[PDB]
Parts: sequence; C-alpha cells; structure tokens
Amino acid sequence: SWHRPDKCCLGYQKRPLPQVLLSSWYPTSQLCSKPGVIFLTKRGRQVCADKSKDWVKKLMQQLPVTAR
Repeated sequence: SWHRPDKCCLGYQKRPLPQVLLSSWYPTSQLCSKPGVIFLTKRGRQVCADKSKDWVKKLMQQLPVTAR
C-alpha cells in the first residue's frame, strides 16, 4: 500500500499534434524530472508533450483538462 508509481514523460512527441485528434489533457506530477503534459487522443491514446513548446501551450489553452 501507499507509494504507487506515477506517470512521467521521459520523452516528447516532436511533431505538433492536430487538435481534432485530441480530446483533453492532464499535467504530470511536478515531481517528475521532465516537466510534461499528457494529451488524450479521441482514439484513446496518451501522448506526452513538452509544455515549453508553443504548440502544446496552445493545445493546453484550447483543450479542457481531464481528471484521472
């Protein structure tokens, strides 16, 4: 019990994701080494993205944050 593992982004999707493929997003733990956000695609996929990139901050604006 306690101390469950956490989901962290150890790498990033390089090429910008088209919004129409995505449903929402959620931030990773601030304790993760690499600061990242996970985009949830409409297909169901979980994609790691670099929050420093303008395109991702754009998606963060346009998409709603989702709860786990």
